[PDB]
Amino acid sequence: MVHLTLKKIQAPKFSIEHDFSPSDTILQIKQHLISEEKASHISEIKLLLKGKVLHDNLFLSDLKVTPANSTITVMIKPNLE
Amino acid sequence: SVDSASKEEIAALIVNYFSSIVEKKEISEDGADSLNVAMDCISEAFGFEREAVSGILGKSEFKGQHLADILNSA
Amino acid sequence: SVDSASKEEIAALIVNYFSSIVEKKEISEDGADSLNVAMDCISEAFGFEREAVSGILGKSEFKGQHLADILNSA
Repeated sequence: MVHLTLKKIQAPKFSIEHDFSPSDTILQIKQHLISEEKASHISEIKLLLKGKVLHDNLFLSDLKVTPANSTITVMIKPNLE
Repeated sequence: SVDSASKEEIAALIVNYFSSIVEKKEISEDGADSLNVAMDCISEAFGFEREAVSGILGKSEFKGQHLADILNSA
Repeated sequence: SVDSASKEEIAALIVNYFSSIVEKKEISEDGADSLNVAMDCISEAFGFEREAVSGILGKSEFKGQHLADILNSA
């Protein structure tokens, strides 16, 4: 299992630690954020990995989760007024 | 040391520059997207609005004097 | 309009300034964290390393004239 720490800067902010699969998709993360009432739509979400940008249908084995980081910055735009 | 560049000035310059860069698409597609998202977060980091550019910078010749004591130019 | 500034220079100025911002800690810890991730984002976008700032900026007076067509400075 790969350790991924989700660190959301913008409000609502949060920092959750979870284990994902090597063949896991970033889409799963996005869905999890919405299911936790932390995100509005997947379309308004972008994950940052120490400068390195991640894509919606991207896989952890593609972007390569750097062990020297394991920190994923969560960027979301609220659609709810 | 003698860096007379204000953070608010630089911050506004960053968001200003990025916006004008995506305007003429002077960079890669995802590159522009990255600049936009970084700009948004930077605005939050400094607690200022991206649209406040003209309020902070304006046109008073924003000379961001920030050498960072770099004498290793060559 | 007549924006006489190179995106390379600006990019280097951002990552250079950011480095000095977290250096003296002129911003909140969380803010520094944000600027640190954004730093590599901008660096990756232009395909340059934050370590090349000296060779880019130097001290030859970085007159990055970038008005961005700002006339609403009143």
